[PDB]
Amino acid sequence: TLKDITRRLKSIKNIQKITKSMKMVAAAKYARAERELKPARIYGLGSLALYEKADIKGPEDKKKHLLIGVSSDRGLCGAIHSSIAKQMKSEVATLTAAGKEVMLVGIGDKIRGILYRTHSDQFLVAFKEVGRKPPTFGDASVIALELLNSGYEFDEGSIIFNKFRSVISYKTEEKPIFSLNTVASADSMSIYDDIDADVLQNYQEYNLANIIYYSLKESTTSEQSARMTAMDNASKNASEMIDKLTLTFNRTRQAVITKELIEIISGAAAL
Amino acid sequence: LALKTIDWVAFAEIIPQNQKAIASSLKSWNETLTSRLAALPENPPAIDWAYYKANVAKAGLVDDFEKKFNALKVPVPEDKYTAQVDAEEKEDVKSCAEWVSLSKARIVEYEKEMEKMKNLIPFDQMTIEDLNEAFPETKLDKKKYPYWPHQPIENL
Amino acid sequence: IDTEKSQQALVQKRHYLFDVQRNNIAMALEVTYRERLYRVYKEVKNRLDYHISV
Amino acid sequence: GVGKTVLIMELINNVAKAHGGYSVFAGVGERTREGNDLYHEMIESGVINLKDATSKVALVYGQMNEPPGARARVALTGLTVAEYFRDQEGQDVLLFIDNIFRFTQAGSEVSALLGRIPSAVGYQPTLATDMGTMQERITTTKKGSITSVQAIYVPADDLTD
Amino acid sequence: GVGKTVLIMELINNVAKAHGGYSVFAGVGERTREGNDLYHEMIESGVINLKDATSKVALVYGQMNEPPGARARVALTGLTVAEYFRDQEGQDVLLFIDNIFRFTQAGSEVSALLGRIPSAVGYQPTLATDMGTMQERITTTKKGSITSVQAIYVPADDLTD
Amino acid sequence: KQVAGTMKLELAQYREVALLSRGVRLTELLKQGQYSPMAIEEQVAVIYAGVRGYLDKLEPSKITKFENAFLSHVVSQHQALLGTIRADGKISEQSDAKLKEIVTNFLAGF
Amino acid sequence: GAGSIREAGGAFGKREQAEEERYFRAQSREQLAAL
Ligand SMILES: Nc1ncnc2c1ncn2[C@@H]1O[C@H](COP(=O)(O)OP(=O)(O)O)[C@@H](O)[C@H]1O
Ligand SMILES: Nc1ncnc2c1ncn2[C@@H]1O[C@H](COP(=O)(O)OP(=O)(O)O)[C@@H](O)[C@H]1O
Ligand SMILES: [Mg+2]
Ligand SMILES: [Mg+2]
Repeated sequence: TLKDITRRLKSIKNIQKITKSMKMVAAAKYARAERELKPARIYGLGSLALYEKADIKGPEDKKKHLLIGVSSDRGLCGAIHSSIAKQMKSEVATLTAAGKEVMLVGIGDKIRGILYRTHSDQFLVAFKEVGRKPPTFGDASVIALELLNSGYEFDEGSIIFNKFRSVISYKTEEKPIFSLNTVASADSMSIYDDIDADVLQNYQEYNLANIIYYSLKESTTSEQSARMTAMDNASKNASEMIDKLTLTFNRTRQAVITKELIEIISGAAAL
Repeated sequence: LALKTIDWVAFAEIIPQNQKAIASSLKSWNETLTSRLAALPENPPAIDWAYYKANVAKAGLVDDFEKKFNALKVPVPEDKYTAQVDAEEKEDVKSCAEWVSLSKARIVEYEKEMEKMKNLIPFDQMTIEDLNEAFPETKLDKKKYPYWPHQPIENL
Repeated sequence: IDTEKSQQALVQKRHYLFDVQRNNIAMALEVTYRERLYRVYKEVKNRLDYHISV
Repeated sequence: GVGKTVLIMELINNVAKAHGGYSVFAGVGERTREGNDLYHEMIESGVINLKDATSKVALVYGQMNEPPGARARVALTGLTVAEYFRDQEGQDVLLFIDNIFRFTQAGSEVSALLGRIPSAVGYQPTLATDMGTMQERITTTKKGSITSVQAIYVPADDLTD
Repeated sequence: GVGKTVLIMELINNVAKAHGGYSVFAGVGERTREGNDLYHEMIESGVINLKDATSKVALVYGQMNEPPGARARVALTGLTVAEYFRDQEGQDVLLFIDNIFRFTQAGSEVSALLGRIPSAVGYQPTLATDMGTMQERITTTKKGSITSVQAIYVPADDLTD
Repeated sequence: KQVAGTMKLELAQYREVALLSRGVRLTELLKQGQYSPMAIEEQVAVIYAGVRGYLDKLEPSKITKFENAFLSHVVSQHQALLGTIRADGKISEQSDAKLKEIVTNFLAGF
Repeated sequence: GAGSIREAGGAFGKREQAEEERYFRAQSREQLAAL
């Protein structure tokens, strides 16, 4: 029917316009995210230089684990939240199969929404309003407080984020999070002078905040790139459907004109 | 056809874990047989021979059919299974009443003990031997620890 | 004490298993009887009806 | 099924009871059950008075079972009653026509039989001038007022028909 | 070119060889080389025997090189063969008609020359009653069975044709 | 009318967001077999059981079979309530409570 | 062609209506408890 085809044409044209505008907006936000990712990367990677020079190795036999997953509250990205959820589920499986008591944290509503139906006994806290405004160090500080002011004395942790490689490529990375007992009991830390348990506690708290900040600043850039490419693809597909439906519409309008002519001609020929 | 109406959760509370499937199957067959007794009447409609006396022009075949049918002994099946479940019910009632008398013994002992605890002398007229009689877990293991303080020092 | 009294209540409820079994035996025998009567009726009427139809 | 009949009955209720000027209702090619319902609603609500003849609504009905000629002229009959009330008395009149599309439709149903080449969408060639000669009489003049409420059926929700 | 002939040949292979009764293939307005293929394939597979009376299929062909009268009546000829096998023999018959649409189309081609006012899409006004008269004979009665497989062409892929 | 005004309102509200579990319950309750026209009393009993909450404790998949069982029970030991609904045409608060407790017991046993 | 996505009643108009109804029923529950 001509009216159905016209309805569908108008609908898909609106969809194409909206996805094009969203691609432009994601490009504008990704520019700023990739600009802010340089000093944030220097900061967050200098925060980890100690554990790479002292070669902290974590415990092999400890019991409790804390698994953080970094995502946002916004969709239309692609395989961002799904990658985080797949890694989190795989790691929870591989840890619980080793007897380790695992507790989950989800930064961003999408990861909690994905994992809350199957992994909800193994859950500690989640965080909301991640993605609208760019992440700040205040966000990492708040997450680190509510991870510290929670009473869950973990033995080891991991944080699963989307490390940004390029405009097209991001890779789901995982970083370790050590406890006071892991960095205090290490034999490679005997060369660090003027150290007691209190300074190590303060240092581990600050480094938790730092690794959360670094993960947020990588994930925001990865997600803005993914959303830009996803909206680009959506606009491409909408244009394809628009072309096919325009062909169908022209066909149908020609057929309708011919049918009306034939009706008029057959009415006139019967007189 | 006098049936015993049955509660269907009480039937569930009394089923051990090695015959839950059997209880479910008995329940399903109970419902199936109720439905099937509902979907067929009690007595077949004995058709009058009228439509077969005055509308069959054949030599007595309808008549000999009706004679052979009026005097047919259709086999009524016998129970052969209710007597043994009655015997099993008798045996089970015996075992259950025995266990219940045991439980009443335990209950009278518990009631004696609760009277004993309720009639304790107040704790400020109480010696330490009286406490070791009331709550025997508060007694010093003077065999495992023969020397003072008769307990681990950390316990203090 | 409460637990023991509850155990006694369940023991008192025990008899429904044998009620169920007896119900099923009686109902199966009745279903079989009525199906047999319907079979004999249907065969007799069916042959008489073949005669009347030819 | 969008609410033309319910809305026109609500307008009847409100205005034609807030009015004292000899309303007129013309049922053109619509359901007979609805006509009976409206008749009994008006008898019940005192607008039509079976005894003590002080009613204030005239009814004209040509319904779906009527041939195309009756459904094409019943609107003109109701129009004529309203025209008398407006001109021959000066009164201010209400005219409720449900449904006026049927008028046009009725014409189409005889067009080919009157020897006329069809127009677009199967309508008579004279659709516009017929609608104009019927509609230009439903009007307020200096002689009197005619407030006209017409229900107009839209086939297949087109509005470009 | 969606696979009507492939499907009907698959059904001939899967059902007609494993069939106990007789079979009739009515080629109606189709490719003549397809009829030649079917003939020679049935000879190879022994379903048609050129030397004795053990043949199990009767073929009736009026193909797309035929004028519209032959294309309109060849389906009726095949029906007559199958109807004889169903009634006077009491057999269970298999009747394959490829393509039955041609029947209707053939009627269309003559409908103008017979002097009739065209119906929708230029078809004869008698399309439905002609189709019914033809199709009601393609049936199972309580005198014999006919299982019928009819390939139906859809013009321009329009199922609302 | 009593049961169906509420059922229509809730089905509309479910179509608006397709609460949601009650809506799915009512949808799977509107399904029906072929050549099985139910009596108006049994229809009222089923829509009551579905609109009062007695079906949200069950998963959407099993709803159908429950209905069958339910009907069976109601047409086996509760011909009095069905005859009451049939004669009076409406449900009374007494018969409301009667069918309430019947369906509560059956759901407990189901 | 404003509002043509919802007007076409496709898979995108149904999800638009679902989104509006979800959001505004949440907001109505939030606004009724604070009244
Ligand atoms: N104002 C209204 N309020 C509630 N429901 C209405 C209203 N108007 C119409 N409806 C519903 O839509 C149906 C159609 O009524 P109707 O006035 O006959 O529409 P139409 O005349 O345009 O075909 C009504 O039966 C009613 O169910
Ligand atoms: N079952 C099939 N498997 C593979 N290809 C098929 C099948 N059916 C049809 N085709 C393809 O579609 C083509 C048309 O086959 P055909 O049945 O003669 O078309 P028509 O619908 O006009 O009868 C075939 O040549 C073949 O390429
Ligand atoms: Mg109307
Ligand atoms: Mg072909």
